[PDB]
Amino acid sequence: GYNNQFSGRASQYVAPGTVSSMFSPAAYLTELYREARNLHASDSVYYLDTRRPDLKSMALSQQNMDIELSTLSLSNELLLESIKTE
Amino acid sequence: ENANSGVISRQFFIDWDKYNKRYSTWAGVSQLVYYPENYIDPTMRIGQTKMMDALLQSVSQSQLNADTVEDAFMSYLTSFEQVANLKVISAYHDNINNDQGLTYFIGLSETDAGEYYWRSVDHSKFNDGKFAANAWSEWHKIDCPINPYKSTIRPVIYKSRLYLLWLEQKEITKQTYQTETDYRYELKLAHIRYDGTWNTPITFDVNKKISELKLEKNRAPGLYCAGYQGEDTLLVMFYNQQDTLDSYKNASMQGLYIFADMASKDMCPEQSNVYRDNSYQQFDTNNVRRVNNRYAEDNALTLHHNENGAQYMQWQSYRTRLNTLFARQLVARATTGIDTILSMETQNIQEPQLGKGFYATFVIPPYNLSTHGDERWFKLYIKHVVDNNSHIIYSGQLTDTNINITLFIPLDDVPLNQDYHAKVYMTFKKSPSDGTWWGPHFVRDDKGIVTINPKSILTHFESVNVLNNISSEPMDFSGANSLYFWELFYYTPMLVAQRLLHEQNFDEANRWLKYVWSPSGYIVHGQIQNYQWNVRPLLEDTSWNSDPLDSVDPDAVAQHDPMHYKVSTFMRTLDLLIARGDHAYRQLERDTLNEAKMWYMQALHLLGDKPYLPLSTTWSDPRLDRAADITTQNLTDLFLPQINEVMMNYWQTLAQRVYNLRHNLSIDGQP
Amino acid sequence: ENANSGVISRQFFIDWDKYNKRYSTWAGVSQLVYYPENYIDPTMRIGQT
Amino acid sequence: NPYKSTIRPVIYKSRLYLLWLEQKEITKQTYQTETDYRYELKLAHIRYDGTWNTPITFDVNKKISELKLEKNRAPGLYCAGYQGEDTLLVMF
Amino acid sequence: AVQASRLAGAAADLVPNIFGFAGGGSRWGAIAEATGYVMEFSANVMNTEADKISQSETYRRRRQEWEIQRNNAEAELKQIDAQLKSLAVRREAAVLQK
Amino acid sequence: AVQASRLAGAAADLVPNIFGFAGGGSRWGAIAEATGYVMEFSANVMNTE
Repeated sequence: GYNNQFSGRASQYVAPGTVSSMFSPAAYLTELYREARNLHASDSVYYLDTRRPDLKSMALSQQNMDIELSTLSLSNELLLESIKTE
Repeated sequence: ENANSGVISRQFFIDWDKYNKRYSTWAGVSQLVYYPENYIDPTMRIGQTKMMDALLQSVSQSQLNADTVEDAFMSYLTSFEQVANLKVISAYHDNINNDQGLTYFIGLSETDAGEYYWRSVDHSKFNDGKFAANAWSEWHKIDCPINPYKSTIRPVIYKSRLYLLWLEQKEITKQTYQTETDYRYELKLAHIRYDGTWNTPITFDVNKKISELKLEKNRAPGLYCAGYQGEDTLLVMFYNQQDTLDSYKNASMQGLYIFADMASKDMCPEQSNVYRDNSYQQFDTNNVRRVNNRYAEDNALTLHHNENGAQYMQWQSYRTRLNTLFARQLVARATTGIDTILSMETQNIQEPQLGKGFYATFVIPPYNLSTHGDERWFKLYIKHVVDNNSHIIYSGQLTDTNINITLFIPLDDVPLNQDYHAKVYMTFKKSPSDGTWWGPHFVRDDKGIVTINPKSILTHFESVNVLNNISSEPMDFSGANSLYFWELFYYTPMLVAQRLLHEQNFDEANRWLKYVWSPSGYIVHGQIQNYQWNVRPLLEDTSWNSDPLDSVDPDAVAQHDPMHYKVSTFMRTLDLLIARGDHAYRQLERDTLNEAKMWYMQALHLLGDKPYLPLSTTWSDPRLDRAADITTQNLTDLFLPQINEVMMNYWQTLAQRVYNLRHNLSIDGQP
Repeated sequence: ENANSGVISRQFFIDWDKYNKRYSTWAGVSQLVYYPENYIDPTMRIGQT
Repeated sequence: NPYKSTIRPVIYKSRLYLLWLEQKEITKQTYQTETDYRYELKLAHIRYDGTWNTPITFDVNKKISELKLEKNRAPGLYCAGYQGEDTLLVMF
Repeated sequence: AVQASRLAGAAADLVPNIFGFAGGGSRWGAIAEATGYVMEFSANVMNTEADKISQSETYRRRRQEWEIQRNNAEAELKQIDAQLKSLAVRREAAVLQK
Repeated sequence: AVQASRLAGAAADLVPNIFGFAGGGSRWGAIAEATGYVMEFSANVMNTE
């Protein structure tokens, strides 16, 4: 069959579209963030960690990939928590 | 305001605009690197040979029949044979030092008004004693007219552009009233243009300079061509032929200067003496033809034409085949047609050996950490009693199994030691240092039989055997002609099968695709054959490399690891079976739907058991802050590889199609 | 697991994939051998001069 | 363009080859002007597509001049392919 | 075949053809003429070949347009039968009105 | 390529080719013939394009 001829390149595959796969959009977020987190010095006001602190604590989960919430609620949640924090 | 200029210079942001800015492009690039078989299309390929481009457009039409495709293949084979029989004349080495640079070859086809082809090879890509297959370039036809005297043509590189000098000779008459004859000689220079056409040859009068050379009758003057470092001048020198370099030390060097505008000047004798005493090692004696370097102010590369017909280049222990006598042996196989050309016993046609030497088989001991160490690398080194440095001849990783390695071991022309003629020794992480007797020493007698010196110690070889009865080796799918051999044995059947699929000539497509691989097996002379795949490099490469090639071309990466080509053929067999089932299913009568079912069931057991994939695993929903550091330890460190989405799709469509055949729907699922 | 290699070498299983696997192809081959006049088309012929 | 229809096929390495003798006419000075001939054996072979390769000239003037031919007589040309060794035997 | 023929004639032409007190007569340009003839013939053969391919693609596009037409005719045929079914009812209701 | 080929043949043709008591033999028209061949070929290539 296929498996006993062409298995062996990897010890554990995963399903198409799951979060844990290296082509998932989570993997693209992580890979992009690794390079992006350094474009400015820490002290600059344009530093990403300063500009969007919650993004750095974002969980990578199937939950955050599947649930299609409204964006405007997320913009309200972000401005609101910044105001209550300040 | 100001991004960190160091961070922007990273490769990730140079590739930004092309691949990484859009998620879909990034995913496509990453799968095209990791899963080449999805994006391999036999119709178009980078680096396609000109005769395969003749083939594709010749076979591209609405109606394909057995005779049409057979004739298209016989015309392809004619082109291939013509480009394989040609022999090299001369070469030039582009760089002052032999380690780097390029080497340009000139080759003549066996025809009366000869056609001349130029080929280039790369020394940088050469390593571990074997030229990489991609280093070699395909032959290119030379368009300008060439009519040299005694095949006195010599390429040269000037200002990084290719130039050709060849000496033409013509015959003219003298009055003495008795009538008499004599010759005149015209050196001609041409060069290539950016579009690969050739500029018109410019004549240079050399009659004085040749007449100063008291040539023997029907002897070609020694012509030396070299491009000067720094000054943009072509050095062209004429020298009298001599049997030894020791004689060139005082040869009366004729020559002339040639400048970028193709003006010329003569040499002063004083300049010629200097250019001589520097370059004389490069002069081709009557016995052997040397390769020129760029001029300078550890033997040269060399071309030997062996008596058995092997042409081989030499510059160290290293020897390399240039031409292949495959096409001259193929005619017997071709007399019985296509089914015999492609067969496995064509691919084992023998190549004559190159140079003087012997064959030896080395059996590599198993992995054994106490005699091995942690690093699994090992290197085979040769040494010759010239007592130069050693040279690497093979490099590999120690397996737990043995490895059987059969090597051609060069032997020098002259036995500069009486007790042994070569030393081979085995080096590895645990014991990288060599020992005086700690490898097989080989010696040859007068009758030419090679034997292992009993004084030598074989303890860390599992076995060494000398195959004294063997004077040939298998056709080489990694040598110079590797591109043409992959062009014929594998690409051509797959291209033909692909074209026949679109024309719905399934019966002819099945046999054409069956040439490369057949699950039923192969029968020869009335006996069933053990092998399953008809192509030797697919049969021999049985598992992927420890790492792939990182390259955004699917075909070079599949060429580096031909286990991928096996999947591409498998997937084209499934494409054929599904299309045949759909075609039968299009007729809704009772009998035909049972043919549709047996076609789908046939592809079903080939695919086999659909893999089960545990829905949740070790992956733990980490913080993005953590995944960034886990991945940046210098993504597979934390993200797992997915199963090929196309192979998954074959199981989805086959199961749904059989579901309709079982439930009496149609193919669009309507009752 | 293992078919008899002698039986597979028979001509009937060499012709399998081309003619004998489908009943319609087998019937067509057998009539084309036994009744040539049906399949003789003057327009095209093998070995045409 | 053979002399006196001196053409003879031969098989070599299972491929078809043709030998034919061409003859040409050339002039000699003796200041009286005189004539004599020269002979050029030519070999061609077929390709896989049924086209014919270009004929390759072989100089036979010595070998024919050793044969004291009668005037306007075609030399006996014998062509045969050797078993084992891949050589064309060409004999006059 | 034409490439081999022109190369053979070119090579056979460079030998001299007049003898005695006058010599030579070999046309020096024959190799360049043969390369010109074969390279200008090449353009014509590529035009013929490209025209064979373009004719083939034409016949294929025409056949696909006959699928669009045949499917349109079949759909119109299929809807007429249902029109007849509706009229068969409408007639049953008119008999019932009687 | 054809333009270079025809110019090269024309230039190589003007040298004399018979010698001894008879001289010359160089066809004087070769340059005009080459300009004619390349300029009539040009029309065909523009039609193809």
